Amino acid sequence: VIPPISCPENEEGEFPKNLVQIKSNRDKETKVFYSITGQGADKPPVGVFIIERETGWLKVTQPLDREAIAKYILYSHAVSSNGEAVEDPMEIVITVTDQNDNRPEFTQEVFEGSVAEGAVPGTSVMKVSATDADDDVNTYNAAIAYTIVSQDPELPHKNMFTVNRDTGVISVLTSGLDRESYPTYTLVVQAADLQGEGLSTTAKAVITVKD
Ligand SMILES: [Ca+2]
Ligand SMILES: [Ca+2]
Ligand SMILES: [Ca+2]
Repeated sequence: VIPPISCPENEEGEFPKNLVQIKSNRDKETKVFYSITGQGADKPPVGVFIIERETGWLKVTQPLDREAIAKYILYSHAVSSNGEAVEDPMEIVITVTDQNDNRPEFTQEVFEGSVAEGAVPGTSVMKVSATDADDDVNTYNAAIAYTIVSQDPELPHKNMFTVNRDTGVISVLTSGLDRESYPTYTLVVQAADLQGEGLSTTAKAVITVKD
């Protein structure tokens, strides 16, 4: 039974690239011919994986996209030159491993929040949310750090609010909210993957100051 096969997505270089060479010990008696079935082989996405029919080299023909298909299940077939299957179809599983090629994206372009002017600092005001298509499970490619890029107006302070790096909850950072003077704030919030270090997106948090 065939070992787990793994192919990083977004691969460059010359294609196709060998993945694994499948064999039949059922093939010294007979010349075996290999083929594969499954999505990625004969079924959409067709042609992503091929197998050299005389050698049993399974190859990937193009760069993969983990966010499109992370796991391929293919079946190899070993057929005699005489036209008889010499073995049961062998399942072949190809895991596509993640690259950090999706930038975080906010679920909204503009989040709306409201805070009472007298809200004590540390008061949660609102939440911004971002998603990342990359591999939350096995990488930090989907690990999103939220930040506030800017606040307008910068009054009374540059930093009326703060955002929880992890949760995107925005809180009153300081006192001084004054609905009469500054009815509203526009925060530009950033979501960066790799835990803030990676790829970035921005969104607006419009925060209305209430009585
Ligand atoms: Ca991708
Ligand atoms: Ca990816
Ligand atoms: Ca990412």
